[PDB]
Amino acid sequence: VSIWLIVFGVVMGVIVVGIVILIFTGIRDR
Amino acid sequence: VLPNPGLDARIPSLAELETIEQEEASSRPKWDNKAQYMLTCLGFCVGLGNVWRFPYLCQSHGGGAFMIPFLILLVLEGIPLLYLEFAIGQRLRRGSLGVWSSIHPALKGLGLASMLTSFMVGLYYNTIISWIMWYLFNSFQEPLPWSDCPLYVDECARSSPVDYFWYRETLNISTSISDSGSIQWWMLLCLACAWSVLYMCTIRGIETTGKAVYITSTLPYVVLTIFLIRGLTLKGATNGIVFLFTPNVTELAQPDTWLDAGAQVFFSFSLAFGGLISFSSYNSVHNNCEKDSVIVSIINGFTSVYVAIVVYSVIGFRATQRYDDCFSTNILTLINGFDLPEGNVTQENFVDMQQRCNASDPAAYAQLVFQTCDINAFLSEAVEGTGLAFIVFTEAITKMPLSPLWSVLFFIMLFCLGLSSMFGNMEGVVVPLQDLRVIPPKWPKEVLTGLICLGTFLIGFIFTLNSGQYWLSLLDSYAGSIPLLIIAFCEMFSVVYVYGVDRFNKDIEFMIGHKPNIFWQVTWRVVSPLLMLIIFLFFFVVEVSQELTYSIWDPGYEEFPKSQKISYPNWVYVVVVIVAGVPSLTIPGYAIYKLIRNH
Ligand SMILES: *[C@@H]1O[C@H](CO)[C@@H](O[C@@H]2O[C@H](CO)[C@@H](O)[C@H](O)[C@H]2NC(C)=O)[C@H](O)[C@H]1NC(C)=O
Ligand SMILES: *[C@@H]1O[C@H](CO)[C@@H](O)[C@H](O)[C@H]1NC(C)=O
Repeated sequence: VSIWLIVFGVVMGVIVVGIVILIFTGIRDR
Repeated sequence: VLPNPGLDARIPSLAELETIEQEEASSRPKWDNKAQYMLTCLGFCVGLGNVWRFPYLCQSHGGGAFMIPFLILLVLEGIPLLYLEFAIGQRLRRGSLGVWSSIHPALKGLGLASMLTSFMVGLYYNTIISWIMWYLFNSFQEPLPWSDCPLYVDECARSSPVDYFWYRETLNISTSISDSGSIQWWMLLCLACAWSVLYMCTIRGIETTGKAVYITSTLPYVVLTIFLIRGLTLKGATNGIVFLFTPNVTELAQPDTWLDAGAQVFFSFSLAFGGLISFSSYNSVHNNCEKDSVIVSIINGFTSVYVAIVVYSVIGFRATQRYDDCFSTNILTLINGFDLPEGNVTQENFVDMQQRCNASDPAAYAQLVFQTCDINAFLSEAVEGTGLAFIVFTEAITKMPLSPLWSVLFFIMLFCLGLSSMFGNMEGVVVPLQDLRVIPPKWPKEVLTGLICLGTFLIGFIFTLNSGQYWLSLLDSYAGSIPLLIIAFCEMFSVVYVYGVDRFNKDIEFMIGHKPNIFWQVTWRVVSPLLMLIIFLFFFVVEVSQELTYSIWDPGYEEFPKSQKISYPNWVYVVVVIVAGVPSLTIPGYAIYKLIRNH
């Protein structure tokens, strides 16, 4: 399954989760 | 000294700096610790340069002798300019475009160039990080994918699997810059991942990076250490170290030595980018920036050589392997030729046994073919740039037990180095924009950060083309040349002859409760300006002494293994003017526009 691709997927998942919460805190500033 | 009036108004007063920090608590960011500032500045200086540029120059330019110039310009210009950059940012309470515009309005070109230079360097450093994390994802296979030949490709059969995994499996490289093709999807995927990881770390700003910088500046040192204690157990490691520090005193008497030694101090210190100025402007007004510039330069001089010890330990092990393997092949040739008992012929008695065999059977011996085996030749096969990581270090790792582990640790380290450098370059592009108020003051800074990330991502599609490695070797060759030095010469000039070093040293007196020693004054007046000029004159004595010739891969034609090299098309001088003249002619260009808008 081209492990590299599986590693790409998991890494992207972590990054997207991180940026999502980051932008969330961006709107969560009250 | 130069008569600029109204300058006083452009800058805040020294009496008003005691009250400005209790009101810039809101509407300006602040470091959480001093460690968070020092680690973000060490991270900006330290990068893949000192991994595959500094160690190569340290040997190619007189070995031990090259250290003399490196340190010379390091203390004559590196430290002096660094101090000037930290102090001017902490005093005038703005980033790079802010500082130069205030020193004098026509100095706006300085910020524009610094912003243009940070955009072009960060554009190609994020393609290199794209490639690093492609090799990190492929590091989860017991037989690493650059370990064996694809069943066997004639191209791959020639040279080695590693040389095949980089130019074909990873690059799908063409044979010319005139040959562009299709976006390599996996390469684009990795480019996406690189820009995405950068946004998460720089989305908010120095605050978000402040957390990431720690690990991106810590992990590298831990891993670099783990590598030294492993490197020095691999046989032949010392051969490489000794090789790095053999002094060729004749290479000191060359105009090409002191230019590279000069250009290395400037890129290694992240000077003339502006990010450093922005980082310093967030400290307290009474922060000691004289002690900070000495500590950061001391760590940069020690890291530079410390990484060169780790690199040449691997070069020495890899060459000791090659040499031994070739010698073994030569021995097997003789034993197979004369049916000699195995173990009878040895590396020590091979020559005499060779003579005895030739004496016994000259005809048979004549048929026998023996390869040339010189450790020095293998030692002098070290590649400069990405080749050292993807072609040399990747192959030495496959000949090491726990191979995948070592590969993984090696790629997370390069990732961390590159990412810390990216924090600096991003700081250099975002802060000037806000100075221009480009972003609607409505849209949060995160919006601007994403815009910058997504805009630089779309331009980075040029390096995912089949010819994308030829573009990157050209941009890289003309991204840190004269422009960086030019910007650095005018920052020095503008603080000393336009804003006056008198105010500078006085402002220094106000912040560190004392004025700088004669050293700083002298360097900022003659030592730095004069020395930089001779580096500027060397450029048109060496760049003119060279030609626009770039190496190509070309699986077929000539000798595949041989590094086939071709010239550049006539339209490339348009690209070199864009990557050289543009970031060096906005400094006069804006200064001619502003002097004829008033008149
Ligand atoms: C350092 O390296 C240079 C380059 O190899 C040496 O210069 C050579 O000197 C010999 C002897 O005079 C000449 O035959 C070569 O033609 C020279 N090569 C070049 C490229 O000029 C130099 O002698 C070396 N010296 C030290 C101190 O190691
Ligand atoms: C890129 O890869 C494709 C196959 O996916 C191949 O047809 C093409 O020739 C390659 N281009 C270069 C220049 O290597």
